Amino acid sequence: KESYAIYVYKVLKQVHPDTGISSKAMSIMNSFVNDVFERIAGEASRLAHYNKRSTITSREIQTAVRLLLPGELAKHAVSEGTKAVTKYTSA
Amino acid sequence: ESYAIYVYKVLKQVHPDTGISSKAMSIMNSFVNDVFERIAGEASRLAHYNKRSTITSREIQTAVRLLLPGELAKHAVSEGTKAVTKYTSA
Amino acid sequence: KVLRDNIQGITKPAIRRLARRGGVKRISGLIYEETRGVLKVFLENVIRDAVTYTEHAKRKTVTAMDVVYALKRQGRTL
Amino acid sequence: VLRDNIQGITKPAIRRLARRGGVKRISGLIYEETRGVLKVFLENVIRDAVTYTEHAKRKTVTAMDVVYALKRQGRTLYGF
Amino acid sequence: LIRKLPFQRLVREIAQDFKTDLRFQSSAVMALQEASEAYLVALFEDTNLCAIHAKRVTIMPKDIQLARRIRGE
Amino acid sequence: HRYRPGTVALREIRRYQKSTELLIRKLPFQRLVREIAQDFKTDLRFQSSAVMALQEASEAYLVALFEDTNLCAIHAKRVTIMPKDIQLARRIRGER
Amino acid sequence: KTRSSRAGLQFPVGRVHRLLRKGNYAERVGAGAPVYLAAVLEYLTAEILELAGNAARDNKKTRIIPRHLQLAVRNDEELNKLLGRVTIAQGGV
Amino acid sequence: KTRSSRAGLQFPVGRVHRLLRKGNYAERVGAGAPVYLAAVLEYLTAEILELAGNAARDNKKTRIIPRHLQLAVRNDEELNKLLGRVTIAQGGVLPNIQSVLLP
Amino acid sequence: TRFSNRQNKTVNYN
DNA sequence: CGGGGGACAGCGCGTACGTGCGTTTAAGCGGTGCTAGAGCTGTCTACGACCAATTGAGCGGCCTCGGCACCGGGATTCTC
DNA sequence: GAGAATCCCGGTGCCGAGGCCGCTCAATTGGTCGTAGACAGCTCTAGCACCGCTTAAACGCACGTACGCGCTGTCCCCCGC
Repeated sequence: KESYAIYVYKVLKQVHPDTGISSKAMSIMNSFVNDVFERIAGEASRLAHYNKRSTITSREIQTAVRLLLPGELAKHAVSEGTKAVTKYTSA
Repeated sequence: ESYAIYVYKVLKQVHPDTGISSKAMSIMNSFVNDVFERIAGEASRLAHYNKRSTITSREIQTAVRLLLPGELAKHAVSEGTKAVTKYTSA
Repeated sequence: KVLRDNIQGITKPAIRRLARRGGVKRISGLIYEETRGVLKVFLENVIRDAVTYTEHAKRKTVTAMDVVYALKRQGRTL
Repeated sequence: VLRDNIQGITKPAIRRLARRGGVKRISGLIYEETRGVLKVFLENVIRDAVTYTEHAKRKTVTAMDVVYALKRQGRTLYGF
Repeated sequence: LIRKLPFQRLVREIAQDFKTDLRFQSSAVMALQEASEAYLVALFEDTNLCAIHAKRVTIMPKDIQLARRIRGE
Repeated sequence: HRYRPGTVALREIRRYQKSTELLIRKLPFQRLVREIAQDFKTDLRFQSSAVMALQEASEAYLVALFEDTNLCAIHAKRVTIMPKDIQLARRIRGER
Repeated sequence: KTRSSRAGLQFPVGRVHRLLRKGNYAERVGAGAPVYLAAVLEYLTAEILELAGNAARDNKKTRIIPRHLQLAVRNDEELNKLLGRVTIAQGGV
Repeated sequence: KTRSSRAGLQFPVGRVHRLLRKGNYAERVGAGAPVYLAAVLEYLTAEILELAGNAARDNKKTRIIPRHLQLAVRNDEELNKLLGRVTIAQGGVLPNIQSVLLP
Repeated sequence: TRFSNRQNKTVNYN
C-alpha cells in the first residue's frame, strides 16, 4: 500500500517511457528503494548520535551518502541533492 | 564512565585470586558495549516489525536466541528468566 | 516405500545443472554428498531464525516476510 | 619519499609477518603484491576516518573515528 | 532449476525439527529456492576457481571444503 | 655450520606465534599513513593512538590473508607462496 | 506549490519526512534532509533504470524484467559492488 | 534499595535503563527489559572471565592480560563464532601449525 | 528527461 | 654467495566420468474439499512516562605496596 | 658427538593496581495521567491433503576415452649466513 510504484512509473516514464516494467521488477524496485532508504537513514542516525545530535540535517545525509555511495555516484548525487535543496530553499 | 567496577565485582566472584590488566579491562569495556548495541539493534528491529511502541522482556528474550549460539543462548535465556522473575518477586 | 526425500530430492541431474550454471566443466562423483550437506547447513541456518521470527509473531504460519528478515541479515554475513 | 615508505615496509618485516602467518617458503614477488593490497585497504579505511573527522569539523583525527571507520567497513577492534 | 516439490518437502522436514508443526506460504518456499540456488551457484564458481588453480578440470570435495572455509568461515 | 633450510623457519614461526608484539616498524608506518591520508585533506593532526589502532588492524588483516593464502598454497601442494595464491584468496574472499 | 514540486522532485517528501519520524531515526529532522534525501533517491533510481531500460531495449523487449535489471546491475561494477549482496529473485546469473 | 540488588545482580540496572532510553531503541521500554539485559550481560561476562582466568593460571599469572582473552575466545568455538569479525589489540594469534609443514 | 549525470561504459545487453 | 631442495614438465596407465539408450517414476497441473488462523475491530485496564525530592553510591584523586618484567648465568635439548 | 639455541632461576626496579575518602549527581521513591496493549469476537482466505492425467525427467547400464596421478629428471631460486 505505502509503495512507490506510482513514483517508479513517473521516473520510468521520465527515463524510458518506451519500456514497460513487470510487477516483479516493480516490486524489486520497491524493495531496492526501501533498502537504500533504511541504509542511509540508519547511518545518518548513528552518525548524529555519535555527534551527540538530536537532529538530522542536510549535512548528516550529505555526509552519510558520501560514506555509503561509490565515489562518482556520491559526488553526482551530492550535487543533485545540493541543487534540489537549493531550489527548494530558494523557493 | 566505565563498567570496570562491575567487571571487578564479577572477576572477584569468579576468580577472587586474580587481577586484571587495565588494557584487558578496556577490552571488556568495548566488548560489553558491542554486545549491548547488537542486542538493542535486534530488539529495535523486532519491535518495528511488530509495530510495537515498546521493548519488553519478550523482545530481548527472543532476540538473544537470535544472537547467541544455541547452548550459550539456552544458558543466557534461562539465566535472564531467573533474574527477571527474582526482580518481579523482589 | 523405503527411501526418504530430504536427501534424495536434491539429485545428480539437478546438481549437474547447477554446476553447469556455475560454469563447472567436470565433477568428481563424490561432490554431491558434500553439497547436500552444505545445503542442509545453509538451509538449517536460515530456517531456524525464520522459526524464531514466527515465534515472536506467535503465529503458526511462516511468511515470506519472515524469510526475508532471516535471509537479509544471514545472507549479507554469508 | 613516503611512497618509497610503502617499499620502506621492508622485506624482512613482511617475512616476520608471514612467519606469524605460519608460512614456510615465499617467492620474491609477494612483497610488492602485499604492499598493493595493504595500500588499498588502508586508503579505504582512512578515507572513511577522514570523512568522520571532517564531519566533526576538527583537524584532529581520533582513534574513535578509526573505530567507526572499521565498524562501517564491517570489522571491529577493541580497547578504545 | 531445482524442483519445488522435493525442495519444499526437505524444507518442511527441517522446519518440523525445530517447531514440529508449521504452515508455510508458497512465497516463502519460492524465496528459499531462490536463495539456495544463488548461494550454491556462487559456491560452485568459487570451487571451480579452486579446481582450476589446482590445475584440474574436475572439481574435488577438497575444493568445496576449502572454498567454504575461506569465504564462509 | 649452516642450519638446513626450514628448521630456522619453523623455530622462528613458533617464536612469532608465541610472541605478541607489533612486527611492523613504527615510524615507517606512521609516515606511510601520514602521506596516504594527505590525498584526502591538507593536514590531519593525527591522534597517535589512532595510528596504533591502524597498525593493529593492518597487522591482523594481513596475517589473516597470509594464513588463508598459505592454505591455498598447501592445497596447490606447493610450499612456495605465489602471488596467484593471493589473487585467488582475495577472489574467494570476495575482496576482488 | 507542494514541497516536491517546489524542489522539482518526483517523490513523496511528506511520506519520507514522516518516515524519518516514524522510524525513530531522530526525534528531530531538519527540513532540507527529507528534500536532500528525495533528490538522491530520484538520482539513484534513474541511473539503474536507464541501464535496465537499455537492457530491455537491447533484448528487444518493452517490459523491464528482473533479468534486465540483473543484467544492468551486474554490468556496472559500481552498482554491482554497491549491490554485491543484493540478490535478484528470478534474476539469472 | 537499588534495583540491581533487588534483582540480585551486579550490573547497573539504572545505567542500562538510561542507556536504552538514550538509544531511543523504541518509544517505550518495559521494566523487565533492562533487568533481563543486565542479567544476560553479567552471565556472558562471567562465562568469558572463567576462560580468561584459566588461561592466566596456565600462564601462572594472577593478572589477566589481553593474550589470555584472545586465547580464551579462540579456544571457545561459541565465542569465536560470536566474535568471528572481532579483533583484539596485542591479542596475537592462537599458536597452531599445519602438520604437513612439519619435517 | 531524467538525465543521468555519470559518464559510464556503454553496454550491449542483447 | 653457495648449495640444496622444491618446482616444473613430460610421460605412462588405469580408472572414473561422460555419453547414449531405454525404462521407470515422480513431478506439474488442475480440482476437491475444509478448517484454521489471520487479520481486523472494539473496549478496558494496567504500565509507563513525567515530575519532584531525597539519599547513597560511584567517580575522581591520592597513596602504598606488591607483582611483573628484564637481565645474567648455567644447564638442557635439539640439529647437523 | 659437538655446538648452538632454548629454558630456568634469582634479583631488582618500576609502575600500576588496589584501597580510601569526599563530593556530586544519579538513582530511587511516590503520585498522576493517558494510551497502548491486551483481550475477545467475527469473517474471510489461504493453506493443507489427495486424486487424475500427461509427459518429461531421472535412473541404470554399458561403452569409450580423457584426465588425473605418479614418477623422474633438470634448473633455478631462496634461504641461510
